[PDB]
Amino acid sequence: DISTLPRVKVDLVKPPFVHAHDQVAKTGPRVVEFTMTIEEKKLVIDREGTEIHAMTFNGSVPGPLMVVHENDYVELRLINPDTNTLLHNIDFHAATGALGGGALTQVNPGEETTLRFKATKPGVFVYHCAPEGMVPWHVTSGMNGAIMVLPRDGLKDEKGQPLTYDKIYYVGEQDFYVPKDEAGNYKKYETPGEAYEDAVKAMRTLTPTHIVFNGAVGALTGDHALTAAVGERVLVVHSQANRDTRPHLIGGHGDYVWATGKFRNPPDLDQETWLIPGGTAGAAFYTFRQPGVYAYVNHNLIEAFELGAAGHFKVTGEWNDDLMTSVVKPASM
Amino acid sequence: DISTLPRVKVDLVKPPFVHAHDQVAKTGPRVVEFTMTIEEKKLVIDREGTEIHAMTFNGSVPGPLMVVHENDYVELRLINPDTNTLLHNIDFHAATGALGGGALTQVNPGEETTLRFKATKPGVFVYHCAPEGMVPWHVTSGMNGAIMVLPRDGLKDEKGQPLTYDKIYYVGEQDFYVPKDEAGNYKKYETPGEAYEDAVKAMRTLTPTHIVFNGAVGALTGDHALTAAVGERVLVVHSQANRDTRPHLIGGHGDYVWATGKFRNPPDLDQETWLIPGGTAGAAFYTFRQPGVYAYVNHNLIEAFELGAAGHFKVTGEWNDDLMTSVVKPASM
Amino acid sequence: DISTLPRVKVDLVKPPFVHAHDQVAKTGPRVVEFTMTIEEKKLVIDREGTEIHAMTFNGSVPGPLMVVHENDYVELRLINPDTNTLLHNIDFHAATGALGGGALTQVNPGEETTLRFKATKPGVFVYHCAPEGMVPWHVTSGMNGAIMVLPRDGLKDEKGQPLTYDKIYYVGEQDFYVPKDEAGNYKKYETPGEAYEDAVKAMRTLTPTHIVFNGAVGALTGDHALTAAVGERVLVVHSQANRDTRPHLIGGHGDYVWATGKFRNPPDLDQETWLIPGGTAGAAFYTFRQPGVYAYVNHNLIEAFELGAAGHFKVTGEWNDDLMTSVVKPASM
Ligand SMILES: O=N[O-]
Ligand SMILES: O=N[O-]
Ligand SMILES: O=N[O-]
Ligand SMILES: [Cu+2]
Ligand SMILES: [Cu+2]
Ligand SMILES: [Cu+2]
Ligand SMILES: [Cu+2]
Ligand SMILES: [Cu+2]
Ligand SMILES: [Cu+2]
Repeated sequence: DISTLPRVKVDLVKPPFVHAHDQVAKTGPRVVEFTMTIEEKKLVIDREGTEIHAMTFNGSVPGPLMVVHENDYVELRLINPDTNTLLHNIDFHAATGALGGGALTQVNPGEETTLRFKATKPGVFVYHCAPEGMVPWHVTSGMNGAIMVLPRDGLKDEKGQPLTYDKIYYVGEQDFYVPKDEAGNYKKYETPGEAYEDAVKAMRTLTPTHIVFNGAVGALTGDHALTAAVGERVLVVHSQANRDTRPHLIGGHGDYVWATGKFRNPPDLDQETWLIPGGTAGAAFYTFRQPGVYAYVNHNLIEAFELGAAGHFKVTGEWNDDLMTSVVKPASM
Repeated sequence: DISTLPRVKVDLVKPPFVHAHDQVAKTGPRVVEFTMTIEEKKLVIDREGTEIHAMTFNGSVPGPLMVVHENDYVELRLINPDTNTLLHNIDFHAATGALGGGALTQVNPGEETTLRFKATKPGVFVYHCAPEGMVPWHVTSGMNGAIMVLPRDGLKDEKGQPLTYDKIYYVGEQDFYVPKDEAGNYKKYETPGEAYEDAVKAMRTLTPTHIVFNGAVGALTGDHALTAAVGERVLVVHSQANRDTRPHLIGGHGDYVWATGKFRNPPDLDQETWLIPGGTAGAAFYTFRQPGVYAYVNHNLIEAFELGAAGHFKVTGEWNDDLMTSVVKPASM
Repeated sequence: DISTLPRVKVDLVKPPFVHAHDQVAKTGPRVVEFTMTIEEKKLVIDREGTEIHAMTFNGSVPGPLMVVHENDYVELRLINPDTNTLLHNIDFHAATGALGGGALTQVNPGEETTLRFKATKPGVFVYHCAPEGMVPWHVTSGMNGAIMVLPRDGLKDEKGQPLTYDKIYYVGEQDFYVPKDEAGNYKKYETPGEAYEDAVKAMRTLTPTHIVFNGAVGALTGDHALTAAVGERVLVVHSQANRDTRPHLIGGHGDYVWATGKFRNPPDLDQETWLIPGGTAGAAFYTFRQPGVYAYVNHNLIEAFELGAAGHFKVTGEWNDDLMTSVVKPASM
């Protein structure tokens, strides 16, 4: 009986950060309430100042990561303010029935709705907008995120021993298809409704103009690099709602990887690079052994270094020469 | 001694349906005879009335699914009527030797041949035409199907307990590369021999013009949606002879997935989306928990909703509110 | 203490061959010294005589395969002669820290350097050049190879029983992006520095002009096909530094496949085709059961047969009719 369950309200954080949660559940099954407000906005996505009309959950690309446990109930209230122009909805890959909630959540601007579903399967999953006849348009404009459904006893390794992470980050990778003039210059629009027909043409090439982490080229660099220390255990959640990607930590590994993101499966060990199919969320666990700068990339290196799919980790701590050392520094021969 | 074995003749059905078979073998090893007749024909592949010259096994795209057990012998008689214009053959990914049968099955129009091979490895596999110097041309014109080699004791889960399916469907996904005029209009040809040189140019872009299930855009919709009921266990066999795909059931999951299609491996559990490499057949097992319409798609959503890679399931039965419910229907805010 | 360890010098061979090594280590942990000399050169990559400026490790595409055991130390001396024009470096996916060695190995022409790292994780891994701001350029010009880190007790099957291979081959697959004139003709340059800006434009289409094994179209054919005999156990190491590939042996299988190349994981069994993500090395083990010609391909068949990703195996020995036979040879109907 659902009225007898505990309720908890969770206030969501902006990616790549993740809202507070427990790995091992310290309570029984709850009804966990979240609220998201849809926000259509102008977004500057590269260093040349290219501008798209983004469709966002809670004003970010990607949408924020929601974290529950297995057999909790998720109760999302979804708000479309009348300052938006389009009909929107939500489809949870984590849910069972009604096109993932899509059929039940259709909100015109100035409407709201509340959905409940039981999270019956543990793993990281994609959520995304999916209105009838305009699904790729909304998803490739940034209207996607993820949800993590932890097992009630947390994560385990390929042996079934606990794996406890010290930090967790969420990396949403997004393929944009910006329309181009005859000479290849990026076009600009005043309304998202304006862009539509050119967007369909652009998408149909299957060749994105940009692929970025956290909504912009260099969004996870320098000032905004991800931080860790040597000896910390980090979980990186990574989603792609529409296209395949192949993550890789430069100077590191995926010690434990769930490449298709479902925790009832044993992880893959010692991965250099892993494939996350389009429409999936995955997770990699790593213990940092060395300090310094790392690059985290999609390892189609054209997609990384030309199109924008690259971020940084800056890691404090002691250097270990047994692992690696320069015997002879670069010198005249 | 092969003359002492039982023979059985099987008459094949048109996809997405599958010919009658036993999951658990009720006989010892058999020689199972099938016949296929090749058919070059005109095919209308989208709602605008675009026409290709298809090269088919038994008049369908995809070719029909053949079902045997491990260590049965497959004896295929292959017929190329003199109403066709090209040389054809067959390559079974399930077989060992002679380029999968390709080297032994080269038939000019008005020829026939019979091949036998032992099915030594259990799984779903691709078969396809592969004549010398024209292989992608024949495969991307629709000349591919699959064969399922069941273990003699049927399917098992990640624990080795029986998995029994109630229904089974075969979804062949096909990338077409239709040649285009200077303005991007789809060209038309009278003979397949006419199309050849433009086809090579089209294929070389690596960008398909269409990606469809069962030979046409919307072939598995409305009138022709796949059916099931709540509580039935359904096996979906899905092949792609030439290009990667990433299936996903909208509103559902792959409870048990063999993404690369080989049953001696344990399945992957609780998959939202899975990757089937080009040149492979895979299989997903699902128990429907809710009634209603589901969409089954390639989850590059551009490929699904713009290019044609989408089908429907319509599922009869009782709704379960514990799994999902609308708390507040979309309403004025 | 590292000064007390044995040293061994290994002289590397040109792919697809692999330098002598032991599967089971007959010594304790060693410091294994290799030397590579970088070589920028002109390369003819197809039968039309298209010419690129290749950037190579030791004069080949791919670079040679290095073979060590787990917890050996790799000590590479890297030489950039002053007959080259670019700055280069090396990034080992097998190593931990300093962007895989990249940060420590930056050598201008006429410089050298020596790197040591401990190989702490068993598997096949990619190595490649990765200088700041020009990474895809160097990698797609051919500046990549692989290293195999065997477990000290060699390979095991999904049960943990020994797997011993009789032969081993290394197949490096390379995507080239040759720049094209307005009419689609392949341009030619005198210096690699000349090509740069057109290369960036070419790469950004994400559509390679060629995809080849061992540096050229038909490099592993006829004269240069890979050899084996019926009953031999062959290990095929296959890498792609930048783009996904889907290997497949025509007429055969991957009896045991590590598709992401890491040996602490159990292999996948009976694979028809497997996915190697871009930025990864994988390995397939097969026992040949039949003699004759086999084709080994990327099973996007356009990529194989139009763009160059196809090689041959020619296999001596006795034919087994129980596995496959022609009952009726192609004949008039
Ligand atoms: O080794 N990273 O490109
Ligand atoms: O959740 N399906 O696109
Ligand atoms: O069956 N090989 O294309
Ligand atoms: Cu939307
Ligand atoms: Cu989806
Ligand atoms: Cu054919
Ligand atoms: Cu094939
Ligand atoms: Cu270089
Ligand atoms: Cu790399």
